[PDB]
Amino acid sequence: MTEYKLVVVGAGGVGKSALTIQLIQNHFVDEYDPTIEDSYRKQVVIDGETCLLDILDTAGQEEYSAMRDQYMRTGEGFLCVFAINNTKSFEDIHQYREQIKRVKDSDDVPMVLVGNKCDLAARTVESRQAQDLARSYGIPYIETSAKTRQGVEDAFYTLVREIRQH
Amino acid sequence: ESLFVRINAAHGFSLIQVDNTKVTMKEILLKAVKRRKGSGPQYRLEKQSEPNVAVDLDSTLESQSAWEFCLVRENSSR
Ligand SMILES: Nc1nc2c(ncn2[C@@H]2O[C@H](COP(=O)(O)OP(=O)(O)NP(=O)(O)O)[C@@H](O)[C@H]2O)c(=O)[nH]1
Ligand SMILES: [Mg+2]
Repeated sequence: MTEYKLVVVGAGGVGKSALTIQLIQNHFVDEYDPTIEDSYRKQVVIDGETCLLDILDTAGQEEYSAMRDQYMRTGEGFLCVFAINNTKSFEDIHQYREQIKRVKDSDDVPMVLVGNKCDLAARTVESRQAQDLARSYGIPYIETSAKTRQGVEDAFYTLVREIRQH
Repeated sequence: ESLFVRINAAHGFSLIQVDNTKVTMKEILLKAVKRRKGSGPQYRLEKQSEPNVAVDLDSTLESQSAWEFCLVRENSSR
């Protein structure tokens, strides 16, 4: 069947792994074990049509930044994740988009801006600011919580819908 | 970058950080299972270049002269 290579990118600690595991395994990872790189494959039904998700969970740690080139070339859609209580992680979004451009010659790739940890009361990134960033990129903005599952399917399934509608 | 080992599993791969090559293969297996499968089915590790043979989990990573392994359910094959 059809396989979609989705890649989860963003600064360290924003919840990329927790988002991935909550999607794949319906389980919240409470521990913070920094990622080098991991992939997870799962069959899912999206809008009544079955497909295989191949999710690449990537490093936020800058010491593994060299790895970006390989996975940005073959990645078919990207979740660009920041945490709503981490303004620096929001500042960092643009770098990922720029690197996706240096290897794809455009940012003409399905992408979703993901504001994670929305279960937390303390927010330092304004919703309107994240909405405006996403608008400046022409991509959706989705608020998620890997802990409650809020928005998690929407974030990943939006990428598949965007690929299907190319 | 740290040293790390590539573990190929049924539904993807995991890169497992290691502090040095004196780590035991048992430690690497435990990390890979906990990340990929969570909390009982049993597993072995195999050298990438030697299918169907379980590595000695009490031996060190250095003794394997390998940096890629397959994680295989004991009732199955790679
Ligand atoms: N409250 C809350 N905590 C979260 C959420 N997502 C992740 N976390 C917590 O934040 C910490 C880091 O999560 P993790 O998924 O490891 O982040 P990461 O982006 O994969 N870090 P790295 O780039 O190093 O791999 C963990 O303790 C996790 O429980 C969320 O939506 N809500
Ligand atoms: Mg991670």
